[PDB]
Amino acid sequence: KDRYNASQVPAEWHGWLHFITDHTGDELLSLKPKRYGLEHKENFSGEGDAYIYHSKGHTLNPGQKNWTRYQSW
Amino acid sequence: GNHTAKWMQDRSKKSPMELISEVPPIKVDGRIVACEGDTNPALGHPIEFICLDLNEPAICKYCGLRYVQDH
Amino acid sequence: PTQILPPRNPVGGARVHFSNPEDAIEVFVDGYAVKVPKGFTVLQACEVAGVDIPRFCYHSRLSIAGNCRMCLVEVEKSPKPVASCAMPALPGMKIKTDTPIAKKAREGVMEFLLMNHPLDCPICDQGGECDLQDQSMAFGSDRGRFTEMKRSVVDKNLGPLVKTVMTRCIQCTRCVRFASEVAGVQDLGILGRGSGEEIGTYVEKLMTSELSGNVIDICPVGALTSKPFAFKARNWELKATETIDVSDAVGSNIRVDSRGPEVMRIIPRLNEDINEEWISDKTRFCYDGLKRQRLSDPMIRDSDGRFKAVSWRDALAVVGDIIHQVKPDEIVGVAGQLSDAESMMVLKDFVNRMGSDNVWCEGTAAGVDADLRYSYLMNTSISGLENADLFLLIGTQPRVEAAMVNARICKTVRASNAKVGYVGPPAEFNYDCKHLGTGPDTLKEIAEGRHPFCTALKNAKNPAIIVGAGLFNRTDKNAILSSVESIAQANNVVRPDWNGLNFLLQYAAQAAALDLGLIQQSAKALESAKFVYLMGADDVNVDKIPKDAFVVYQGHHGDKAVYRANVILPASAFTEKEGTYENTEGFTQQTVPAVPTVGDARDDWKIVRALSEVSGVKLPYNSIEGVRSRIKSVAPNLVHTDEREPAAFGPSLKPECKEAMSTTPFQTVVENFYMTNSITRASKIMAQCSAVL
Amino acid sequence: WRGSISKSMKELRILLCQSSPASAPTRTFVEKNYKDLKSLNPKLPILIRECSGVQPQMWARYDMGVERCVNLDGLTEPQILKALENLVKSGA
Amino acid sequence: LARKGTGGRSSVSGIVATVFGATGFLGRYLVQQLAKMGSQVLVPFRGSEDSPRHLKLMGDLGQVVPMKFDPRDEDSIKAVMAKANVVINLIGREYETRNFSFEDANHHIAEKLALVAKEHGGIMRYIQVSCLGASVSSPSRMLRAKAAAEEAVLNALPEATIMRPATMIGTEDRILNPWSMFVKKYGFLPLIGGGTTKFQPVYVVDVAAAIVAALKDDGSSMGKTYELGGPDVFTTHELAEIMYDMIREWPRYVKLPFPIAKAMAAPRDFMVNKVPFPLPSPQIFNLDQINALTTDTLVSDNALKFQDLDLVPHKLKGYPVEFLIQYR
Amino acid sequence: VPPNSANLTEARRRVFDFFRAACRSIPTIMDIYNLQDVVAPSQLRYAISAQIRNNAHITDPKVIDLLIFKGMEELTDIVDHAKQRHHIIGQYDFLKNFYTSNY
Amino acid sequence: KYSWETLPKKWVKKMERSEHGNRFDTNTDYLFQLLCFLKLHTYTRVQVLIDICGVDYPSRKRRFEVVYNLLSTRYNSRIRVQTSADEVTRISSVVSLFPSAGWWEREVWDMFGVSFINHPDLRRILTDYGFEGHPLRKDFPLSGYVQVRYDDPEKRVVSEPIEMTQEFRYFDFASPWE
Amino acid sequence: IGKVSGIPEEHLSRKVIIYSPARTATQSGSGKLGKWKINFVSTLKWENPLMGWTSTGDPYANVGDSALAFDSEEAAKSFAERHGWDYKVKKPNTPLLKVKSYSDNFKWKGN
Ligand SMILES: NC(=O)C1=CN([C@@H]2O[C@H](COP(=O)(O)OP(=O)(O)OC[C@H]3O[C@@H](n4cnc5c(N)ncnc54)[C@H](OP(=O)(O)O)[C@@H]3O)[C@@H](O)[C@H]2O)C=CC1
Ligand code: SF4
Ligand code: SF4
Ligand code: FES
Ligand SMILES: [Zn+2]
Repeated sequence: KDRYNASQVPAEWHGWLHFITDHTGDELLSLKPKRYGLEHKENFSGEGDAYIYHSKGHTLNPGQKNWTRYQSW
Repeated sequence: GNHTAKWMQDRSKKSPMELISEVPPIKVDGRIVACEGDTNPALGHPIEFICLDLNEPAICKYCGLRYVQDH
Repeated sequence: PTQILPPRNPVGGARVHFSNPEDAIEVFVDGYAVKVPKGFTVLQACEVAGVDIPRFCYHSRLSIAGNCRMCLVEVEKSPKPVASCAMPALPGMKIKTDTPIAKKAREGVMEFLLMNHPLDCPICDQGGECDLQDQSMAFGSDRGRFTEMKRSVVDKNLGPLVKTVMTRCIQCTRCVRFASEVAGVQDLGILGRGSGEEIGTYVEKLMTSELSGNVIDICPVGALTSKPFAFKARNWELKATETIDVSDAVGSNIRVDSRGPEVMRIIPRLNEDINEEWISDKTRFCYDGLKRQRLSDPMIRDSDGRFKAVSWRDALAVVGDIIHQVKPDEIVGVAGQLSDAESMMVLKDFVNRMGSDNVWCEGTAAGVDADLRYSYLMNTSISGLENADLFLLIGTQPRVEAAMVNARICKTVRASNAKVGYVGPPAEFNYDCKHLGTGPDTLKEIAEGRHPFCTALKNAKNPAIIVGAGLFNRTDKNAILSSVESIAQANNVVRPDWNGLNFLLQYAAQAAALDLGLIQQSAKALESAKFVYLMGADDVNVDKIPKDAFVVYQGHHGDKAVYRANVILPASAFTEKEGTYENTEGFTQQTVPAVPTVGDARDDWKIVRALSEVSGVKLPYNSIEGVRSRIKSVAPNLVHTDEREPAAFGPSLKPECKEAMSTTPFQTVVENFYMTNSITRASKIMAQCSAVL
Repeated sequence: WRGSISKSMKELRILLCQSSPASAPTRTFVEKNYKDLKSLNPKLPILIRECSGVQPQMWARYDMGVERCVNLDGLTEPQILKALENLVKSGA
Repeated sequence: LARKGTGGRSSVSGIVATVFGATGFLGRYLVQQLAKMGSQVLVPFRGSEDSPRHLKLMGDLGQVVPMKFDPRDEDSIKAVMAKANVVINLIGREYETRNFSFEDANHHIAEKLALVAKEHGGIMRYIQVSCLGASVSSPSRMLRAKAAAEEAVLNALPEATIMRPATMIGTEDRILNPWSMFVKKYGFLPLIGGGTTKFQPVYVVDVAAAIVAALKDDGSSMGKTYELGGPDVFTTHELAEIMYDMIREWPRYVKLPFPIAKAMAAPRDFMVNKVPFPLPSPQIFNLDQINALTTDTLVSDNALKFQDLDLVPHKLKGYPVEFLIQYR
Repeated sequence: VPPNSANLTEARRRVFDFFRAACRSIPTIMDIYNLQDVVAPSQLRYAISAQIRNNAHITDPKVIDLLIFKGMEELTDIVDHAKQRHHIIGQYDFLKNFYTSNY
Repeated sequence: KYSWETLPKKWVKKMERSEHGNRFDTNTDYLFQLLCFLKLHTYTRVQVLIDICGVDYPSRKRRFEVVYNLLSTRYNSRIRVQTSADEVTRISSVVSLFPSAGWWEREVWDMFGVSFINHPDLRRILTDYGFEGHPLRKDFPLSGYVQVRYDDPEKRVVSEPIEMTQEFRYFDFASPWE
Repeated sequence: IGKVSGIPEEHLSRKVIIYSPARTATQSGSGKLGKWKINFVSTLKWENPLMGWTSTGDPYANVGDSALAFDSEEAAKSFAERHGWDYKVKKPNTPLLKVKSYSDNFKWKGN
């Protein structure tokens, strides 16, 4: 009731709730893929690092990759 | 893997390469298979006809699924 | 009514070669007369008329085939659409390339080709650059009626170069002809009949032949694709530069297809005078070198033994100080085999004004005769070898070194039945080689007319005698060359209109070096010498340089010279710079910079000129055009780019001779051909091509 | 014909040109002189270089990398040889 | 360093800096130099996330990464200096705050960043920024602390450059912007000590250009305490003469003897006493800034000046003071 | 304005016209953008003359017409407060390059 | 077409088309005179300058091609008078005939650089104020020369430095066989 | 016409190469030949360190290839000389249509 925001509605229901479909999330839950299915993430935008998303060079991302195509000697 | 270590930094969810190398190869009858995709020929990849003359499983390039002759 | 018809020039600016202006056959291509020489197929009689007839298996360099019927133009009075590729133009023939029968024939065939063909276009490496896709999207029908089980074919293992997906392959037979004829190895085959036709080696047999990576450009379909360029890029991303190549001294033309800062794919490009449309597998797959083990920061040696990536000011300062505190005659300027003309000119002008004359290219051994330019050129053009009647490859193993010279030799052995003689070490040749002898003794046997092949060399109208610069290393180089020129004068080889005497080289810089007079006077240089200045030379024997020599390796990769180098100076590669190169036939190409230099590297000539100004010697020029003017001063041959400058001086000026050594037969100059230079040695593709032997 | 070239100069570069109307005296000079010159100086880099239109010059590298340029724009064979003699003399 | 670019704003300079005092008047010019010559900047901020917002621009998409850190808590300073090779230190205060004392904000931090950078072996250049004339036995406790900071950053970490900028002028500065908005007390300017002070201000852009110039330099400028003085050795009264040229006002100065000022700044010096209320940051009358104002030691001696950075400062008339036009 | 430059003479005449215009307009330039203290009228005249002389080797009349038009555009956008002022104040060997880049 | 019979032959000088909209590729000198015709004429009444499309052909000698469209609200027809003027050829302006040509010609000069004769207020309309260079040419790179603008210590000001961005990726889709 | 063109000064001392792009060796089709293109070398392309993509700094990065293609070396040279570039025209290497026929595959090797 506090700290709510949009995008907390999982994908099983985000269809039924925007009127795109007529399948309640209790019906699309038999269609979510078991092998690669992932739970929702609430869009942690700004709520601290390691919750926010980071590219692979941001220097905040653990494991900042180097893009230099040439492999130095 | 190493290729999959370039785009995935999670390293806790199984790498797609393993997710496809752990699915068993699909037995079939003839010498050519379809592998239209998942099940629906319109929600899968362009149909890729695979040859099963060899003994080892012949992977479908688009989906990674593997087919064997099953004689 | 005073119309303005289009010019109707040939299809690609194709020079039409009349054998004589009398036999010009006049045929009508869509009611527009064109004069084609006698013997032109209808397809060529249309390519003279600007009409581009869709062809799948007809390659101009390769033989003519009917393995598919994509051309099928309708000539006037034939009952069926004639395949344009094989129908010879008869005088008066009326070719209608766009009549409804021709277009229906083209649509018919492009439906058959796309019938058993798999939908691999998204996963096909040649998806954008595809003859099948671009002929279906231009001449083939918009829809396909075949809704059944396409045939599929397993993927043959053709080595670590050609990734093979024979299901895509349309069995046009172009590659099985290329390997039999141009590559001359005869490994590929059209096994089976019917739709079950499968192209490839019947037994698992890696395409051991070099020059067999060009089958991918030969292939009109993705099937045969570069395995090194596995999927890394697409036909549209690649920005193309019309660079040249520096691996081997043939100086083959090239397109460095780069995506951003790295070289994704190195593909050939038409240059009929050096490499028609083919490049050696040393050049196609050396691009992987340019991104591995690159030197990117100037590292000097600390007080321990490991390097320290100092800036350019500090490295140039230390090198300048150490040349100031050394005797002048102890400076040597070994220049790498990949160095361009400019940086070799700057190296010469630097180590000269420093009071030394010990600059020389990496490959040229002691006492080379770089005075007369015929003495280190392929006087007969690399195209000229097509008119040769008999070849005498003196050592030279041209399949290994200068692979496109051997491609021309094989093409001109197949087309005109020339016979070659081989006096060298036992080697494997694409064509019939007729090995004569192993050592120089059989060279005397020919010089004295006492050989069963001297009678051949005499009678031949246009003979050629290729003498590889790999035998300049031998101590009796003057004796060998004197016997060579004796064979020339005896068999009328070098005559005013043929000049069949030609020496090929194995290092790209070697021709430009010997042109700028970069001659190693003798030994006692590189020994008792204390400022060895390797300019990208890795094949220089670092066991010769004295332990106290302050080697300064201005390379770009470093294999063994870098470990000895008391200070490194990272230079640019051959794609990152713009260097004027000279191939063996004297043609003077000029690379065009494709990718940015890696790290803090600089141009070869920039590094040498900056080292000059840091080390006090004021050197006149300060730009690339300035040093090209200096080249015009020292050797104007290397300024008239893209123009071969023949040497107008025969061997009748070489003073005299000596005795040739009986022992020490001709030695294999290039052992690998897959690790001949630094770019090729640090590559991840050339290494692992060792399995291809 | 000079003999003392290998001990005075460092190299001699003759920029004759292949088939120009001019620079033909330079070609005649080389054709008639180079055999004997090199047989007399078996190690000097007497550089002969061709072109398409470059004026026929005769360069010369002395000890410390200096360079005299003698233009054989119209000099005949003995004139060219006298120019080379002056070049050899101006280095020793 | 490992520079792969042409100019900046998308180039790389191998300088992944952590400008500790970036969310400050000197910091915004230094961060803009470091991130307009194309180099990463790990701006660490102390409190409100709105502090370094004006620094998310002036750097191209991660060239400026504002990070949160507590000044007294390490293992967070080590996290800010995790991926870094340059560490500039602009953390300094001219006024004692009830929570952070003069040493705990000028000396006991610079020493702490010095130590936690020493530990994080890899900080190639560590610049330490302290006021000019910050030598021990200086009256202002801010300068004694800033001198101890230099002595502890050089000891605990040698080859660490030390800029000594004198009072820096520029937009949003602490030297001219308090005088204006006090000229808004009807032209009444209270130049303290009678303007006998001799101090050499400097356009903050040029202090930043020097702080970056000791980064782009070679191995030199390491352990060498520069003195970023500037041109035109001024006096407080004379500098005020130039303000009134920009802001259209009539010079109406007054002289204040130092006892009168130190008595007028006797309040706001009970900072450690008035616990349940923070005081409003003494702008013009600062007992410590006044102790510094007394002795005119704020002049560049024979120590290293801008000349030893191939750099010449801008003047203090014209544009380098044209931020005053917004007061007309 | 029609290109009466059927010859270099008319073009040069209108070059001098534009030069007189810019010179006689320098007062408003110095006023609107406040350069009467940083720059001297001699220096602004110097800069305008160095502009008109930097592009003096134009044997083409129409190119001179177009150059004068670009100059009149620049002036008219400087006279009025169309462009700012921090550019007007700005509008008014091999080794040292080698050390920086490769180009 | 009636318009070609009455029109003086010299005015339709170079070209004339007969589909996809008819055009009279005329000469720059006879242009505003040709635009005077087709308007204020009883059987050809256009009155409406729809558009003035600068078109840049770099491989021509007269680079640009100022394509004047023209609608004829009376006879319900549309004619496209064209011209050809290179970078330094002032072309006649038709703002006097169709006053809508004012802004269209300002845009043609701004984008391309085809200055217009006796056009009052011929001033860059679209591009930035201090813009140097003409964008819709061919040789003008897409990303512009100096057209990045960022804020800086020169507060309240956005500078105009040299430009640097993710490189525009030009894709060579064009296939052989046309 | 270089100065009136608004191009900055530093990009009119550029050295270009007026080539004609050779045929893509992979596909045997001449439908992209005869389109002469100025080639502003534009080699300087680093890798923007945040993401994996590249990042040019030269304005003339793409326009050499994209949208600036003439139809003849004379027009391309006239263009690169108006704007004052230092063009070095690299001639296109064209193929010899050597006479060839089918009946040459079945040649008789005498005996
Ligand atoms: N201003 C001047 O005229 C002069 C200043 N200097 C020196 O220049 C440097 C920067 O100057 P300037 O930016 O104007 O100074 P400020 O007083 O505006 O402070 C600048 C930065 O210091 C940080 N800071 C100060 N004290 C602390 C603390 N206790 N804990 C954490 N962060 C702190 C601020 O964080 P936050 O913003 O969150 O408070 C801000 O990021 C300082 O060393 C200063 O003494 C040199 C010459 C004179
Ligand atoms: S060759 Fe490849 S890209 Fe071309 S049509 Fe066949 S599958 Fe598609
Ligand atoms: S593999 Fe390629 S070249 Fe060979 S027949 Fe098949 S399509 Fe033709
Ligand atoms: S290519 Fe000529 S018909 Fe097959
Ligand atoms: Zn599949």
